[PDB]
Amino acid sequence: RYRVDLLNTDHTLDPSLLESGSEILGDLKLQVLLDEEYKQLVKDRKFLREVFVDGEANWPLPVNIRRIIQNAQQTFHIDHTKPSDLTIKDIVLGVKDLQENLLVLRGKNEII
Amino acid sequence: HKLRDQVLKALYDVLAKESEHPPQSILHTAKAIESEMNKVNNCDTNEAAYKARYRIIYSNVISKNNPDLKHKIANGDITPEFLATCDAKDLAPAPLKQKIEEIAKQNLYNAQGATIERSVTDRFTCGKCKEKKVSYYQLQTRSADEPLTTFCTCEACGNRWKFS
Amino acid sequence: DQENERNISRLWRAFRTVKEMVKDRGYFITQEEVELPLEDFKAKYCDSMGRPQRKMMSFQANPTEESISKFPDMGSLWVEFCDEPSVGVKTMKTFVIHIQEKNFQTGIFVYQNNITPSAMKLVPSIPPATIETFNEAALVVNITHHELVPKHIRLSSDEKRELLKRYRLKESQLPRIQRADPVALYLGLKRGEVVKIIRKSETSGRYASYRICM
Amino acid sequence: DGPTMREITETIAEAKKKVLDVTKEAQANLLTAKHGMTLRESFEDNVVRFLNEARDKAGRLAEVNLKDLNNVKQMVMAGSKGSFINIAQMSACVGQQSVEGKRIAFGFVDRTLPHFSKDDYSPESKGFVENSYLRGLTPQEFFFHAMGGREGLIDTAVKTAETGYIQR
Amino acid sequence: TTFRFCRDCNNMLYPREDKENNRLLFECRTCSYVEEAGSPLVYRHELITNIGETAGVVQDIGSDPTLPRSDRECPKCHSRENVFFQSQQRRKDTSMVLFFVCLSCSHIFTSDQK
Amino acid sequence: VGVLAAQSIGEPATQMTLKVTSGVPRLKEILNVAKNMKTPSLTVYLEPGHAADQEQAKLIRSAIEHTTLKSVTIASEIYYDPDPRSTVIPEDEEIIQLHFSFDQQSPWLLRLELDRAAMNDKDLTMGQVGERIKQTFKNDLFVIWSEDNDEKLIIRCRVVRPAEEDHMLKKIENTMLENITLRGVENIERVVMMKYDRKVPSPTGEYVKEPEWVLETDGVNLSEVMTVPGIDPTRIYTNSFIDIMEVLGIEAGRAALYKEVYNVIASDGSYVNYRHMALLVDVMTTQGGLTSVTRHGFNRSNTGALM
Ligand SMILES: [Mg+2]
Ligand SMILES: [Zn+2]
Ligand SMILES: [Zn+2]
Ligand SMILES: [Zn+2]
Repeated sequence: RYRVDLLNTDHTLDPSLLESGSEILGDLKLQVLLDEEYKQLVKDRKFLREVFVDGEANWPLPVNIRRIIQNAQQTFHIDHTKPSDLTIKDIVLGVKDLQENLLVLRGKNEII
Repeated sequence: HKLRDQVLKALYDVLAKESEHPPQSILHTAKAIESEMNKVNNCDTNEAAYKARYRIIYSNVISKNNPDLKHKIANGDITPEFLATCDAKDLAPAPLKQKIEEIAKQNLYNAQGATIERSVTDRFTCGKCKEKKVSYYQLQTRSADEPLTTFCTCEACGNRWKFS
Repeated sequence: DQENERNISRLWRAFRTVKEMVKDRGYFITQEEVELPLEDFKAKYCDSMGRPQRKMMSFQANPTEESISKFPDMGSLWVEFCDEPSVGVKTMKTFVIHIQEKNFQTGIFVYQNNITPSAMKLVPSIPPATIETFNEAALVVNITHHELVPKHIRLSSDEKRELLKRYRLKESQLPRIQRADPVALYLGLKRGEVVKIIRKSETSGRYASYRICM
Repeated sequence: DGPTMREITETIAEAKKKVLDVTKEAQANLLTAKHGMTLRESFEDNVVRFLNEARDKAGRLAEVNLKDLNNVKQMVMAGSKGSFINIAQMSACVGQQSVEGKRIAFGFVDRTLPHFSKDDYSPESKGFVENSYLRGLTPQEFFFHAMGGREGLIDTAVKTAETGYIQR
Repeated sequence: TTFRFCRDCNNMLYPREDKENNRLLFECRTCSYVEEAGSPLVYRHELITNIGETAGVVQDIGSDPTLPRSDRECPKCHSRENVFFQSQQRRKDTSMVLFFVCLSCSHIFTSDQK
Repeated sequence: VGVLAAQSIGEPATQMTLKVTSGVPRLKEILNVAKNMKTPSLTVYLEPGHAADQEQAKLIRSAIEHTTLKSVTIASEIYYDPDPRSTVIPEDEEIIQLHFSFDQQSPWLLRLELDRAAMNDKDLTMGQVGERIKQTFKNDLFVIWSEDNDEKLIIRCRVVRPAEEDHMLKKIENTMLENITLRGVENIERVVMMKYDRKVPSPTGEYVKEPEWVLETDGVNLSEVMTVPGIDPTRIYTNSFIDIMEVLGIEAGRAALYKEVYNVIASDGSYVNYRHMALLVDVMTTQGGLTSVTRHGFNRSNTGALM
């Protein structure tokens, strides 16, 4: 599901999915970014398997993701053919942007 | 030398008392001294467990059931083997043996407990694994203004739920 | 064999639990030392066939570099296993005089069975040195390795003062923890100390918490 | 449908036959004597499991026979009120009424009610309910039905005061 | 195990031991009658019993109408009539063994075959 | 939030049912401790090195469960045997020279017989229990016992001291039957083995329902049950949350208490959000100790007089 390897063979993306995807095949910087977020995800997987011994998927949580991206699809009318105008750089920075921008506790000190 | 004379006299008695007579009395006291000198090799009359193994082998000989232990111990089944055996359950006799394994089977069964079996059907669908292996069960809880609850549980994974 | 072997095994496990207690209280022990094999301990500390000689394998220990980095005042600690079933007043008197002569401030004592209150009355003597007693059967099992108890961690008085001036509390509304708690005797803390506790929460995983010793 | 009615009848009948076979095996003293519980308790577990399997197999057959223009089937798979258990309960069989899991206790000496002969554990004897609602009842089944209902009413009327106290 | 009474005076006999002849002599505590004991058994506690399923039989059990009737025969007289009924002991672990009493042979027999 | 939590936890208590105590009185006893249990059940998992070894499981149950003499006593008779070194009973005569290969004793024989099956179900032989009854006095009781392999296991004992026999010997009989422990730990009763399963991470990296063997009981102790070998000391668990508090610590106590109340209210009519139940559990535990919400319990605190 999640392994992407921009210079290797088996888990390589199809460059029909991105216009700026053919030429970047083999770039070191993008590969380093993908590998470090991959390591982030696998350490998260280890953490979750620790904090639930059973392996239950369904859990109570705040705001849904599935339906909100579903209505995003059906409002901005995605097609089945056009490679997106996205960049890997934009995605991997914007997720960490939103990650810090979630703000529950206003404060300044180390403990907060 | 009280123990090393007393057990030697005990083996003198329990080998002369046999229907297998001792004309090879020198062979039989050689067997007795071999028995006692391997018998001390656990303890050397310095451990309290000496008398226990002696009581085991002694009353196994004087058991009758069986008397054939005397014949097999005089015609073989050497005495330094029969400290390290500890085969008291294993010998004298085999009908009592097969009795003991029937007893052990009965106890191992009876120590098992309650295993209510939760009859299943495919009528509903689980929440966790979404399988139709619903360990359903039916009962009434609330007041008179309604029928039963339609209690639910999945047996494929363990997921309990309820239907409205 | 009879219960000689399980007595040896229980002493081995108690020795284990004491070693990890001294480790996670912050004193420099090799972590490999706690998985010493049972047969190796049996060969190492039995006299001839089955008798462990509990007086001699008692040992000294020193604070870690990180322990000195956090706190400026821990002298060396010293442990003991008597062989007497109940504990004699003169025996523990010689023990506490040895502690004072060797200039230690933490008393770590293990009793086989009950101790007379005439020994217990002079236990809180010689301040600032502190004395503690454990049972082997109370320490046959390392309590932290039970999965239900969360992690525990100690604080500095500086960090406590920082916490109080940050959350604008005053020393009393913060939730308590009894001195006679098993984790309290495990950490050896006294009154006025603050314990941070991290447990595996089910809506955020890691979750801060705080207790004050009373 | 009448052929489905006689299928319900023979299903209950073969359940009674297997119950009679198990009772005969008990009465000739050779049984498993299942682990954990007592000999009588295993006998009770057996007969309860057999009769519940009879009841819901009958209910499954009745529901799958029932037509697509049946309005109360339309009601129940439409949702709001009633259930499969409701339809089966009203239409095919009731199942053994009971108080606290055990079936209807030996109130009088040696038997259940004074109206049968002595020392019986048959589904009539303890009073497994044979009939549905529609064909009627026998007075014994009427009495056992009143027993289970009255138990429900008394437990509700005590538990309401206790739950009010603990809530407050 | 029974409790003998002094034949001179119907009173509870007690065991008491001879001082030198080493025999139990049941001496009466009322009168001076004494009697030697047949066995060295004196007292018996019996912490486990399983008994009482059978008795209470009168010679006309079948005269009562309420007992059910069957067609298994008595295996002495071969008459097909019978009266059957369960155990007369009621513990929470008594068995579903049955007792069959007839009128012709007037005999009690069971249905166990272990 | 606490008021909303209170009303949320209060709503489904009206839809309750009434083996193992459940329902309203179990909920009331849990919420309103009552240093009293009515169900002393404790769960024990084995060492994971023993997965499905039934002989190991019965060895463990034999190690843990307390028994008495009355667990194995059936035949308990009394005798007058005049000769101290020759039996009047013709069956016990070889045992005289079995123990004979210290005279000034009463010529009164107490005699005990046990069951073979009820002896070795718990895996004890008679020699060590004859040793045990020998060593518990060694001064007053001259104690003789047979071999294991005899058809009827017998104990022969006498009172030794250098008229007035029957009532003394009867009381000593009653004492040895009522008091002498054999193995295990007392206040623990019959123990049974369920074939549970457990969701376990697969070695290839998935999950699998894998069987294992467990121990359940009808008695409560904590200070001794992790001591015995072959036991996981970590994953032990008991319903009796006060003992878990006392042995482990208050954080483990509030975790166990929340687990117990979640099981009881999730038996039917489930569910509620975790936060309400957690708030209740932690506000009831946040005083360094357990505190039932009674007229006396939480109210006798530094709390304002009008509430
Ligand atoms: Mg106030
Ligand atoms: Zn499921
Ligand atoms: Zn008289
Ligand atoms: Zn006949």
